[PDB]
Amino acid sequence: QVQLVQSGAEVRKPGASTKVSCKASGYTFTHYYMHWVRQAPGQGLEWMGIINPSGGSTTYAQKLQGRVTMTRDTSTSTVYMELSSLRSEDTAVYYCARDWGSNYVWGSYPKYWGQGTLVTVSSASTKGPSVFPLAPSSKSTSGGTAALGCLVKDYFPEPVTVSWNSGALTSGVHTFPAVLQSSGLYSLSSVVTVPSSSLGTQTYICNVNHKPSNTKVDKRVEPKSCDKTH
Amino acid sequence: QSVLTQPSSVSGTPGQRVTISCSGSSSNIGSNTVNWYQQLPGTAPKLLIYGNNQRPSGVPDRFSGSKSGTSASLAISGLQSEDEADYYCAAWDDSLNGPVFGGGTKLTVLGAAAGQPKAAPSVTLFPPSSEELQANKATLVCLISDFYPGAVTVAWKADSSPVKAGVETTTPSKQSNNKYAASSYLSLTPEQWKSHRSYSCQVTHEGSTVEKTVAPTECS
Repeated sequence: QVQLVQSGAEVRKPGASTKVSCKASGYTFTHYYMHWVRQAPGQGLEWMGIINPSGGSTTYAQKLQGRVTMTRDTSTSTVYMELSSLRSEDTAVYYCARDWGSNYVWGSYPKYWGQGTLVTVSSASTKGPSVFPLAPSSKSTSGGTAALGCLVKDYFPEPVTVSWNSGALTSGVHTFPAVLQSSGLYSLSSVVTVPSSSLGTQTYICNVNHKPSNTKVDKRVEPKSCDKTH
Repeated sequence: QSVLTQPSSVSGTPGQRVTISCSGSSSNIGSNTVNWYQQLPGTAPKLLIYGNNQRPSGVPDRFSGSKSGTSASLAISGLQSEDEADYYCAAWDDSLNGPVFGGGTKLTVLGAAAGQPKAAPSVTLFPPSSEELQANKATLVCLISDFYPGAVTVAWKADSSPVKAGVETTTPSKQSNNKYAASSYLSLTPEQWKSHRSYSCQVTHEGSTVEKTVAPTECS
């Protein structure tokens, strides 16, 4: 199947540039145009341009002409988009998308979309989160459950991901959207509901990633010290 | 400002038919075929309709597209909760010599027409971790889930007295089960956490309050 894997989230200061990559697989790379489309937070889709991986010819959106550059490497099946002289208004999720299969630029349209790369342009300072365990209740009752979790505190900018036990634990996980505090920093929590009877026998680790700051934390969440049962 | 014009919002109840308009000009929709994309929350767009009225494999027949002059329309019959998403029309524009998009329509799916039952929020309140306290900080975390309709207000108490300073609360967000969630955070100094018998998070929903309380020396 067609697969498009993009590079990770980025943060930039105004005036800087950013280069995003899109690694393609599952089809003959040089036989399909690649589009780029961006979406500012809460806003609509904006086409940025298109590149022919055969030969490398490009057509860019008129509004971006002069500061966007698309390129490709046919040996690694990777397409790149570089945007320069960044401003706050360039904050967006940037998508690469394989064309449907047109043999002409005219009438091309994006069909298979990558997962997107969030690029935030801000003068504010980047900050990686602190991660704290949210310990489960010490209660012990037959068939009982307990909530345990991780607090991902004070980061900027978005986004953050949280998994549990490397993605092996998914049942009963609820990761909450972040709050944006008056400080300008975000916080979020992820909680898992699990059997109480087995607390202390099961290992629970939250894997937190904040790519813009290259922060990666894996925090063990254990029963309370005061818990005499688990 | 987008080149094609769509309503910002459309809503319907489960089971009904809704339509989403897309108005353009002779240089785009008037001359060229229309595509539609569906973008579920937190995901990339997927192609929903191409060539005015064609469905890619996997897209159900209850999605249908049409075009008439310089306008196009997406109809969704048998509306389902999972259809809640942003929908975008698109077409080639001969004048601009490139693909153009509509501004997007957020489709919301309401509760059952015959009346969706109220659901009270479930509240979980965590005290500050030992780890955070050792760093000379303290955060109480109030997690609110499974409520309907999707509106709550949150109040915090130190003992029995209101605290407004240090409170940060999210907007409500839709869960996978179609109920709603939110969270609220209370920032305190470790000394403040020590200085009261307890703190409480009080969630009010449709006139009823659900409260949780935590204390610095208990073992809940």
